[PDB]
Amino acid sequence: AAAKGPVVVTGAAGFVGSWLVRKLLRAGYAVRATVRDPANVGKTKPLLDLPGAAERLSIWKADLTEEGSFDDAIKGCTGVFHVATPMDFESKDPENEVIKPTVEGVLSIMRACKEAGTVRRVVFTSTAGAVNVEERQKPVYDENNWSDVDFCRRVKMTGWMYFVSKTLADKAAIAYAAEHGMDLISVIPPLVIGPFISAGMPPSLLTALALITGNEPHYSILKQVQFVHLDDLCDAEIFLFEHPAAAGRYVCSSHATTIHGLAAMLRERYPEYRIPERFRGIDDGDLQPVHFSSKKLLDLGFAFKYTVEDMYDAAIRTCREKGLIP
Ligand SMILES: NC(=O)c1ccc[n+]([C@@H]2O[C@H](COP(=O)([O-])OP(=O)(O)OC[C@H]3O[C@@H](n4cnc5c(N)ncnc54)[C@H](OP(=O)(O)O)[C@@H]3O)[C@@H](O)[C@H]2O)c1
Ligand SMILES: O=C1c2c(O)cc(O)cc2O[C@H](c2ccc(O)c(O)c2)[C@H]1O
Repeated sequence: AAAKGPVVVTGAAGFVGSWLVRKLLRAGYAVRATVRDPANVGKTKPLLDLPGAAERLSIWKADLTEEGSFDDAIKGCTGVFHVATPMDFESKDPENEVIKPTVEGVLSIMRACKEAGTVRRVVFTSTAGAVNVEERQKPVYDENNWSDVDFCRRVKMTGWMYFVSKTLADKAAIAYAAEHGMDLISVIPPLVIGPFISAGMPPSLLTALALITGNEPHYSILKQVQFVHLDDLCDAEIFLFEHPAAAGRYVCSSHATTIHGLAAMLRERYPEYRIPERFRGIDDGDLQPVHFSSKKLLDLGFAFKYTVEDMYDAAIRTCREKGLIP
């Protein structure tokens, strides 16, 4: 058969984007992978080495801060997977340097998609930080819950600008799509764990593996955390792109637990690494999982393939090669 319609993946050199490019290639797609510097071979080479990239992968230069930088890559495509997002959070002007750029970059992508005229559906990768960041945590969250931007700007917890960046970018994309009759899917992943192709530790694996290492500043994140295997997320993003009935936001979380429960699992399953018994900055006593419901996606027929055990087994190995002690 022929390639299943040219699709674009923004941020293809990244943790999520590189794997989605892989999975889209395996699924029979012609993939137009976007990067800020097609010349940085350290970042681009792992993509070109992917199975099937020689025939159906092409690399394009684009930057969310440069208007029109994406028009060429999008022209003639049937779909666009927006995965790139500004990841700088050591800013002194978070607003004009992280927030507005994130919101203006997604809207420019949406504008490019509408003007291309060939795109049938846009898949925006959101984050759980656009759902459950509020003063009083609920026991269950789904695609109808939205983070409280005002509360984020008020208390300015660690990582506040990213949550607000992504929550506004999510709302912006949805509004633009509704105003212009565009078909937009919004996929909400929690902390993503899985293999990686870069030679640098993905940030989400720093958090996921903070209990084996000693990354105590990451303990607060694991307090009440949800996970998804990177492979399941990328599969779900392809599933949602191909299902004609999909529409709107989708939660893509397959596991919810607490720091205590995770430490328990790692103790029993990895006697080799020493797991702390008391975690700095947590202490206290009663923590109950906060669940992210994926019922909308599962109802459409999607099924998760991997367990949290599968996630760490794969994260360990790809890091045991380099980046972590054995
Ligand atoms: N990993 C998780 O746990 C998780 C959970 C929920 C949602 N997400 C979302 O998944 C998506 C991918 O994130 P990630 O985990 O894979 O982190 P990542 O590896 O840092 O990927 C981010 C990508 O965005 C690109 N990027 C940054 N600024 C850009 C710009 N101005 N123009 C074009 N590209 C730019 C980066 O390319 P450069 O190499 O050139 O900087 C980078 O490849 C994000 O939208 C994230 O919010 C991730
Ligand atoms: O994007 C996300 C993210 C990320 O990209 C990088 C990183 O290092 C940690 C992260 O954690 C976020 C998160 C997970 C579970 C939640 O309950 C929540 O509110 C937020 C996640 O959404």
